[PDB]
Amino acid sequence: DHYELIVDGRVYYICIVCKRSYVCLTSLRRHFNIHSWEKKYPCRYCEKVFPLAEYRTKHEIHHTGERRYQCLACGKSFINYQFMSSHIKSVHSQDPSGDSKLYRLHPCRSLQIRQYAY
DNA sequence: TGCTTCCTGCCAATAACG
DNA sequence: CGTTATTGGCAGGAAGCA
Ligand SMILES: [Cl-]
Ligand SMILES: [Zn+2]
Ligand SMILES: [Zn+2]
Ligand SMILES: [Zn+2]
Repeated sequence: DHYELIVDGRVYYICIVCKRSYVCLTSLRRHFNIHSWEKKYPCRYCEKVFPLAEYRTKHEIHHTGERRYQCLACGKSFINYQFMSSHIKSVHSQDPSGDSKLYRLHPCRSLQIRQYAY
C-alpha cells in the first residue's frame, strides 16, 4: 500500500505507485483511490465518475448553479473560491487569504453536503 | 494568460464499534 | 451509546488547459 520515510524525525508516507509523499496517512489513502478505484464517486446528474468525494461535490454544485461565495465589499456572488478571489483582487485590489474577512461562504443548499456548524 | 480543475494539510462532522 | 476510526469540506496555491 505504501512505505514510510523518516527525515529529521518528520515522517513522510509514500504512495507505492506514483511515489508521491504525504504528511498525513489520511491524505495517502484518499489519494490512492486514483490508482485503484476501489470506491467510485458518480455524479448524481451525469456521466462523470470521480476518484475523490470532494471532486464530485464541486462538480455537482456546478450543475445546480448555486453561488456560495460572496464578496463583502459589493455583494456579488460566485460559484467557487477561485472566481471570488479573482474578482476581489482585481476589482477591490485586496487579498482574501490575507489579514481579513473579505468574503462569506454560504451554507450549501442546492444539494446536501456535510454541514459545518459555524 | 485567463480561466478551469486538481491537490493536500487540517480537522469537524459523521460513522462504525464494543 | 460513549468512544474510536473515517470521511470529505475547505483554503488557497499548483497545475492543466487552449
Ligand atoms: Cl444560489
Ligand atoms: Zn499515487
Ligand atoms: Zn455531472
Ligand atoms: Zn466585490
